[PDB]
Amino acid sequence: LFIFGFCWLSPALQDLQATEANCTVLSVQQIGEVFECTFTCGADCRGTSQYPCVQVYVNNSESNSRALLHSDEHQLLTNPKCSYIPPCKRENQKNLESVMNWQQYWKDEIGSQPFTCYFNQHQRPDDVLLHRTHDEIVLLHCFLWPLVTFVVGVLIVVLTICAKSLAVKAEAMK
Amino acid sequence: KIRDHDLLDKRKTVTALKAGEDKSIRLGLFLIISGVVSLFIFGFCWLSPALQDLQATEANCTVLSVQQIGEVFECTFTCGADCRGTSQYPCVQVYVNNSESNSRALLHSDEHQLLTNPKCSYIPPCKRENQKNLESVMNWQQYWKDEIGSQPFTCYFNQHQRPDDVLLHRTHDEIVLLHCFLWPLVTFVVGVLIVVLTICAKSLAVKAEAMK
Amino acid sequence: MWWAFLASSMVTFFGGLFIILLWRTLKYLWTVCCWMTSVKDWAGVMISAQTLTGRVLVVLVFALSIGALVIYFIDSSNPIESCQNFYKDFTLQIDMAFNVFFLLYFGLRFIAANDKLWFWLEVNSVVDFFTVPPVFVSVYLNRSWLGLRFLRALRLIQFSEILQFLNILKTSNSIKLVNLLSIFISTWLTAAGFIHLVENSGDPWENFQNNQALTYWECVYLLMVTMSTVGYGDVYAKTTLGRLFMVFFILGGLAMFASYVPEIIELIGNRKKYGGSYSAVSGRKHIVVCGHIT
Amino acid sequence: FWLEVNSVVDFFTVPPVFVSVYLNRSWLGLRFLRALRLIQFSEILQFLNILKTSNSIKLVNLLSIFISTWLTAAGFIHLVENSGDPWENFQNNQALTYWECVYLLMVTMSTVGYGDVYAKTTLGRLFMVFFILGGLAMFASYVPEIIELIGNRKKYGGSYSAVSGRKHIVVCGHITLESVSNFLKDFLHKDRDDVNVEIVFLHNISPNLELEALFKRHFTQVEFYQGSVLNPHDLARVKIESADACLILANKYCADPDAEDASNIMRVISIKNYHPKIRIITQMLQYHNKAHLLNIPSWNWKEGDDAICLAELKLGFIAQSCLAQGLSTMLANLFSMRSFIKIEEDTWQKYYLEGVSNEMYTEYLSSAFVGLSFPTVCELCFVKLKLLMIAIESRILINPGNHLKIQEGTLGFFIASDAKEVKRAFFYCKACVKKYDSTGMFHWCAPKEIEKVI
Ligand SMILES: CC(C)CCC[C@@H](C)[C@H]1CC[C@H]2[C@@H]3CC=C4C[C@@H](O)CC[C@]4(C)[C@H]3CC[C@]12C
Ligand SMILES: CC(C)CCC[C@@H](C)[C@H]1CC[C@H]2[C@@H]3CC=C4C[C@@H](O)CC[C@]4(C)[C@H]3CC[C@]12C
Ligand SMILES: [K+]
Ligand SMILES: [K+]
Repeated sequence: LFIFGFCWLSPALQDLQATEANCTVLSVQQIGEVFECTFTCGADCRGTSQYPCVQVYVNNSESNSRALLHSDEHQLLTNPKCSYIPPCKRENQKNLESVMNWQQYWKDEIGSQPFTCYFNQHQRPDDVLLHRTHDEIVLLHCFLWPLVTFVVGVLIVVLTICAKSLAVKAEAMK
Repeated sequence: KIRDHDLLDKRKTVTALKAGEDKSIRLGLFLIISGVVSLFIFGFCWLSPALQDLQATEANCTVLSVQQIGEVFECTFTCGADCRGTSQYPCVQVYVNNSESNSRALLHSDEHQLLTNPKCSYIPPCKRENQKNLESVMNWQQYWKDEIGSQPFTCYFNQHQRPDDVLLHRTHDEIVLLHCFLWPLVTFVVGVLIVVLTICAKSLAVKAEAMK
Repeated sequence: MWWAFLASSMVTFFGGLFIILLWRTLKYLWTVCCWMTSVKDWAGVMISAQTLTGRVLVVLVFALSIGALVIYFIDSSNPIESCQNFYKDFTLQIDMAFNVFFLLYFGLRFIAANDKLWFWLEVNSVVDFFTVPPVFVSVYLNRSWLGLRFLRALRLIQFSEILQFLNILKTSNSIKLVNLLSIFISTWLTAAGFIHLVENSGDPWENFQNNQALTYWECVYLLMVTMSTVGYGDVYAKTTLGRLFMVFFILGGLAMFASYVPEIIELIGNRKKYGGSYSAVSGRKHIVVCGHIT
Repeated sequence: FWLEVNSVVDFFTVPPVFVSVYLNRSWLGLRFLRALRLIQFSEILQFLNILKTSNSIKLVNLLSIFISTWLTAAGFIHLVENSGDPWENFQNNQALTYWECVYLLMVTMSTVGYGDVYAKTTLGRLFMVFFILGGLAMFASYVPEIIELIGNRKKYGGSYSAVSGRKHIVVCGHITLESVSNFLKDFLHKDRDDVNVEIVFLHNISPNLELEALFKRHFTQVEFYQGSVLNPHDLARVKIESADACLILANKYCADPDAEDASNIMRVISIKNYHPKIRIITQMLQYHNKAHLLNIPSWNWKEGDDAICLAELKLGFIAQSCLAQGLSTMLANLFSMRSFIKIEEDTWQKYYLEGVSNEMYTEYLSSAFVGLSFPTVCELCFVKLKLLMIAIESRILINPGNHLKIQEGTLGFFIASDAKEVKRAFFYCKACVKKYDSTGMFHWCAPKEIEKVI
């Protein structure tokens, strides 16, 4: 518990600190710059292909400021200038279509239907997230398995001292 | 069984000073030595880089030309937490004719900016969109483009190193003369004072005890 | 200068030393120019040691020292944001609640130990001067200065006494092992604090541009992999001050182990001294054989 | 002289400096060999008399050799590693500074070796393989100095600063964790005055196991020294010219009692030779040997010098008890300093622990008693004051008859509770055929023959 405390709480505070809002699309664009991505072949191919950068801007419902949308903080950290990254594939065509297909889902729903999104002014006013980075494994596993380990330990000590103290009292009953 | 055991009786005063006299003298010597050693370290540690700024001269140069180079240099922009993402900026070159060397040289904000790009006379604070970098170069370029050659101005230079680069600012503030010759010296002075003061009290104590 | 955080500790230490020196000088020289000290002192040894009366203050001092350490591990885990953090919640307040208690406990001991010069130069006195003053500066700016708060680890040396008051460490041989073991983990955690402090905040000569982004747990690891003589070099000190300290800690570490290598008298020679209790199993009976046995 | 190392170290620095002025440029060649002559640091600390100790100068030599060789070898690595190899036309430079060479060589010979900085030049590697072999051969050579550092640095004792305005005694002869114990418990007793004179001890063989703990238990008033009482040199450092007395102790558990007390006489001779006027208190195992002390011309018992004969008192107390039992335990309680103790119980020892509190003292009696008979004075001492009087000096007169009258300036001997009470006796003023030996002291008869008495 002492280890899993300051080991888990330090990153978990950063997701926990991020707020929630109900933002709306502001614009959608093609940037031109063809970013490199790595595609695997099932066994150790370090080969690469490329994808077109799309930017989807939202106006945030609480901050009322222009910000780019990002799937998750992983996607944000790996490319802060593009609002999506496709699953990278061999031919340029498959990457292009995998961006177009995601772009279409925003291009037919510009500004209609405001939607739930995540944000953190403490870190940055101009990036917005569609999802949280940590699932509920922290509250469910950090406060559980070391606690269960401690509880089983306490029970085995108490139970054994019960049997130890009772044994002499039972032997004296004759 | 074990009677009243013993009795609680004790009357002592460490004489007057013994362990306190030894510790305070030792501490004074430690402060003396660590003062001298800290000056000895901060000497050739600080003087080696400080001589390079000190050796650089001053002059009153004038603009010779201003240009756009075309090459879009990469820069890193942070997002407030660990973004290693990059954007790009257009290179501007501002030439000056130096008032003493009468030679064509590029201007540079500080030696940091010079070392990070020796072909461009400014680096913008790097930002996300290409537009913000471009405007942040234009805005600095404008301030020279409206003041070409008029109003000669103070600038820094070093022929020993290079005839063709000129600096708008010094690389070291006056922390060296103000902190190198100060804190180890103060440390030594406090050490000397504590030794002298303690030896005064030590020598006086026996002379006061003999007065009866 | 550094907002005078360090100066508050350094001035209150040397100022008290000069006060005692001047007072002890003039209290003699005025002869040449022409009470609570026990009734509270006794509480400062009877409520805390010897007769074990009331509740061991040493036990609270020990627990709060560890509490301050845990707060230092938490504060040093954060990336030193400074402008805004959750410290407005308990983190800072609870440290202040331990520091007031330490100030009062220092207040009790100041009147007790007769010659105040020798008391001022006690290591547990020095360890309080290097933590209490900068905490009361910290409330002005509302920001946690990570300075010499790791010196709280320098007082878990007192772990033997509390195990000796609970009568767990009753054996005269085994308390030496707990002293030697406590000195090693205390010096290891302390020296890792100095490396963190000096290596994370870069050198003056480079205008502090010379930072290496290191965490306290990597300093605990680095110092362990170094003094074991393994030295992988996947993490190591880059700052010119950090290297200077590392050359001191390699010499100091090997001098320390050469000093304590002669304790085989405790560990191999005397830990093997079995026999001194004989639990009496009731309901059985026994004989005693003695005299000459081979 | 040409092949002296300090000559070689001058040839490798002076000539190139006079070349350097022609080109006006500083050749960084063998100027680091100046570090090879700070070996002479011991001599100057030995001329300032700071390093006076014969053991400690070895430590300063060994320490100086290490920092001198470390700074020198780092100079060679700097020189060879910074200026690249000939084979690559000197293109093979690694940009290294002297302080990184001092660091590299330290991280290397400690066997840590991070490898964040290391030698790239093929000459530099060659030198590093030499310095690793040389370093470990050097440490294997000097690993046998534990004789200096562990064995002899612990040889404490050889000065004894003399604190003026106090006075002290010197205890010597035979000292052990039991022999000093019965002495120290009574000498440092709480029920005497602030007579803080105990500050010294002196015998050749070093203290052992809990004797050092017993000294540390009385850290302020013991101050032991190693040194032998037969050397006038050792006596001089112990400041025995200033001492108030010299207490000599002897082991009653000896294998030959008539050898020890004879040996112990010349301890008295050695002391009296160095200084004649000092008080000697000593203990003798046999009786006959007590005569020898009178031969020493500067032994005068009228000034206080005396010999406690163990056989004489031991058999004396026993002999006395054959007239009245318990008189041995009576007298043996009058000399040990002892507190009064309260017992609430009615056990026998409640009354006994009142009795044991009684020590014996002496004091000049008041002028108000002069011209009275002894019994008249002794009544007044016990009825008016609360002191019992045993004897008066008339040369040690015990329980004098009524026909004896007290004169001025006589001592009385008293058995009373605490030294502070006896002063009442001084301040008191109104208020309200051959049959014997040659001296007749003992019975005598003509010598028998042993066959007549078996
Ligand atoms: C002999 C040794 C201690 C020399 C002094 C080294 C340490 C104690 C001093 C010297 C320079 C100081 C640092 C210089 C400035 C900064 C930057 C600031 O944002 C955090 C504190 C920090 C990092 C200081 C902490 C204390 C410091 C590191
Ligand atoms: C057995 C060993 C000593 C072989 C000789 C190595 C040393 C002593 C010799 C051999 C080659 C020499 C170097 C070759 C040329 C240069 C370049 C010059 O700009 C500085 C001196 C320097 C760097 C020389 C210094 C001395 C030198 C390094
Ligand atoms: K190694
Ligand atoms: K290694």
